[PDB]
Amino acid sequence: IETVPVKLKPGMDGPKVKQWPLTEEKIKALVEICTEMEKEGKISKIGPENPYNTPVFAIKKKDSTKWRKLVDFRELNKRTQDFGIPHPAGLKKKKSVTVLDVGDAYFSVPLDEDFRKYTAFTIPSINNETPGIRYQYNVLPQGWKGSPAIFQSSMTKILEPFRKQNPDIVIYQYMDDLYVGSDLEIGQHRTKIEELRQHLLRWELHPDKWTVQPIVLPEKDSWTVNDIQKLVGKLNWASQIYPGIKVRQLCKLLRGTKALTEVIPLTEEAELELAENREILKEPVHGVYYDPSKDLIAEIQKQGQGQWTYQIYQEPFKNLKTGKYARMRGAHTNDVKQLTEAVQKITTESIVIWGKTPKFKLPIQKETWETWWTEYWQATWIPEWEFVNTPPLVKLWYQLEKEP
Amino acid sequence: PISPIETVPVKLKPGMDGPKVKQWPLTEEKIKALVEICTEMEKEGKISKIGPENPYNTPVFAIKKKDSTKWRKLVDFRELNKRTQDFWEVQLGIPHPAGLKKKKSVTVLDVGDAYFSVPLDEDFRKYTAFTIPSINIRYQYNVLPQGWKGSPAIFQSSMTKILEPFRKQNPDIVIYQYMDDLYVGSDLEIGQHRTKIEELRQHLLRWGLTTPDKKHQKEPPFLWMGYELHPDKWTVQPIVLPEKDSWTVNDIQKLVGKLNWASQIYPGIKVRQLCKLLRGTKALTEVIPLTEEAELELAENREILKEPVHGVYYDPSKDLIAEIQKQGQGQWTYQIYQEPFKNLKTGKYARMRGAHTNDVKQLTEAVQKITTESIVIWGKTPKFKLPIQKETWETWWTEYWQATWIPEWEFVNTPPLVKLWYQLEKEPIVGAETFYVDGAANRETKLGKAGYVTNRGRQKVVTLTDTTNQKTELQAIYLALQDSGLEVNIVTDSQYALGIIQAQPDQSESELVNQIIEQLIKKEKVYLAWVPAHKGI
Ligand SMILES: CC(C)=CCOc1cc(NC(=S)c2ccoc2C)ccc1Cl
Repeated sequence: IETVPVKLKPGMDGPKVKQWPLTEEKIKALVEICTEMEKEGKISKIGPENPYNTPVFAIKKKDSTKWRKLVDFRELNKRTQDFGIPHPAGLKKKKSVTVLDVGDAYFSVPLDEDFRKYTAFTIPSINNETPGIRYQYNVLPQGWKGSPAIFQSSMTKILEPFRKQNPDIVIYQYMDDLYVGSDLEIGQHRTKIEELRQHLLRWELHPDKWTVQPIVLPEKDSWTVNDIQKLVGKLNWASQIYPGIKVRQLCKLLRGTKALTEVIPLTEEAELELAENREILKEPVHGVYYDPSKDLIAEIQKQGQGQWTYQIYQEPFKNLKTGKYARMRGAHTNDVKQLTEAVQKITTESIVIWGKTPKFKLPIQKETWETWWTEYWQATWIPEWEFVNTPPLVKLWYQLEKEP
Repeated sequence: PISPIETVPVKLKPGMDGPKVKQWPLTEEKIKALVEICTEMEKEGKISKIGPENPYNTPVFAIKKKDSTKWRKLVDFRELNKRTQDFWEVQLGIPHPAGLKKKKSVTVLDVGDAYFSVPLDEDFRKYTAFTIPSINIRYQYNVLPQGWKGSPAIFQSSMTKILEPFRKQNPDIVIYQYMDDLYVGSDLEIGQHRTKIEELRQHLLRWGLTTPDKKHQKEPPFLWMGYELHPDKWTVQPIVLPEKDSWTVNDIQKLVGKLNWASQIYPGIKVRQLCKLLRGTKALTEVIPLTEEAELELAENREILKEPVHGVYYDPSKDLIAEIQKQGQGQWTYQIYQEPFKNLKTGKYARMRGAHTNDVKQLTEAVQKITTESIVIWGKTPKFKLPIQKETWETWWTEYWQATWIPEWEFVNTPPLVKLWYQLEKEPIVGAETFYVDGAANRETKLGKAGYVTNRGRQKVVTLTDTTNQKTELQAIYLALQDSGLEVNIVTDSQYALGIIQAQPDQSESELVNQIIEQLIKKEKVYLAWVPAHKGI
């Protein structure tokens, strides 16, 4: 077909990211996958005269025992020009949502000749005994931001019928995936989804259940100096979020070099102060509104025992959402597994809610992450991340989140 | 001889233009030679004469071969190379011997001057303009020029194509290109092998690529960057240490360099006392009196390096095993093998303590590094034999603040085992003294006070000259630890101390922190608590 001219943002140059080492198992998977696509004319071998490169790798989705190729177009996407493109604030309210992989659709559409060079990627070899196998795309690449964009037209058409005959169902497209949400009970929903599949071929989520949990304070019959000390610390720090939280009356009980184990009776003044603080903590802070022009940020904290806590915010302490996460069954011995899973769920929610991926602040060493993240990844997209050192205080606070 | 291969399109980086440098004046002898030599490749079709329609020029030189006999030429493409586009990876990594597989036979085909066999991009040719001046003739390359940036890149991909059919036709034959050498191995009977080589040689010859005959082909052993490669085993060439009588700084450095490389293969090599001779070195050529401690060390190293070492190649049908050992604080040695004692690769790491770590964290990092190099080499991760108990690992990782992991491993009882030097109590200790420690110092004057007071009445305070606040706080903690018994409760408002509670380090850059560390280890039970500053507490 006639190709739309795609360009890089002015002054930018193509990505030149080096390939990470890959296991035998997945190098094989990729070679096979690529020889096939080459035959089908999706991609072509290139020479050294093309200096650009982008990392590639293979993953298998849950309920999938067939390898699926995945490219890291983050760098390219960032350099690819922007281009109308919606987000239904109602998808966040649906009773149930279903994600669909509509990546394949892109391989039908041709990619502008002049931009092809920039999509160069390399299949490496074990122990460098052979040169890398260099390819480049000829059609629209999966995981690229331009693809859903250019395919927009064809997409709307294809969906319009199901839409007009089912305006009670929400459909949202974010890259390779399509999110279909409906309030219809499981029966009609699943059946209507299968129907939608067929509709495409021919050519489970629960959104608001994600309620922000309040911070609960401990209750004892008798409090010790240590207990109070721990409590006061929590509150003092917490005052950065809720300025109405006071800690003087309690601090008063803490005057004197008493043994930590010493039991202390609460003064009627202290009792009030505490009761009052619990009240303020019964609900999220006022004044927090999402600003579409600013990046979304997600912080995660290892809580041990398989628990993890996270916060989505744009400005520190002004959290849009917060939540806890318990490890999936199977990862009973490894953090990297639980973390990637967590990262994926969180990114998804960000998508459903704001249609935007949060920049992550991960409590892990870069090396550890780079070495094994691919082994557990199961999403068409790859969010941004940085590696940080979890402050002891922020951890102790969110540990206090309410549970069922 | 030239070849009929598709030229690779090469352009100068956007915005730049071809070279235009001056041509050096030469002796009649340096000119005579260049005239003769240039006429040679001229007749061969390698280079063609050009007129005044080419404003570009590269300096031509003339250097007699090893020791003033016959004359040879050299072209200085420095400038041209600066203006030429970048190509992708020349050699994205070299195969490490431990990742190779044994072959019944290996032969290397020196495709020597094949650079001058591959035709250059006709358009680009103009930029290769050079000149043979008189005492009082212009040319340009029509083929890949020796010294030109794009030559190796283009040459490689070319060989790749040409070999694609032969490889398909012979999937039981292994070829490996490196520069202008072509390593070919197999497991066929010698006669068959000899035949296929010739068939290959003829296949190459079919594209003008002249290669040497059996009578002039190199054979194993192969010297591969440190190793001595044999078809069934690799060998480490015993390193020679010059027994000098007088040593210079420079000499010591180069020595330590070679020694540090050796330690990977020969753990036991030490350089502590040898490095000590560099302290306060005023000049690179100054002579240093070898301390007897260094004499003993240097000698012991020669004994070690006397025993050559040889290992085996990778057997795909066998599992990989990686074992690690802690030689000292922050020093770990590992050896990867498939069959016990039959090593593939060995190595070691030295971990500069840095901010604050612990041995388990370090073990973790070794495991990590190893896992990565393995993947690159063998495409798979080894099963680990680690000198740490499952109980210890469990206790540490489940509660550590950072995400961490160790692939499938198994405990190996090989002392010294790495263990948790101490563990802070989770709650206050009953029937134990409570020290309310605090420290502050005037940031500008560097003068402070560190002290404590206990629920048992005990008190103390110290004045400190040339100290900082962070130090004072820690010093307070040190004192509390010194004057306390086996069981202690310590409350502080130090945000930095919050770091210890969370990370519980057993090694640090700060000598003070280390003092505390030693004291913490000595205690039976310690409970450390933090409280906000400038409040009622
Ligand atoms: C890296 C290199 C110099 C290889 C040639 O020397 C040897 C290589 C092998 N084994 C392999 S798998 C081989 C041979 C040619 O190319 C390869 C990748 C074994 C012994 C020697 Cl002496």
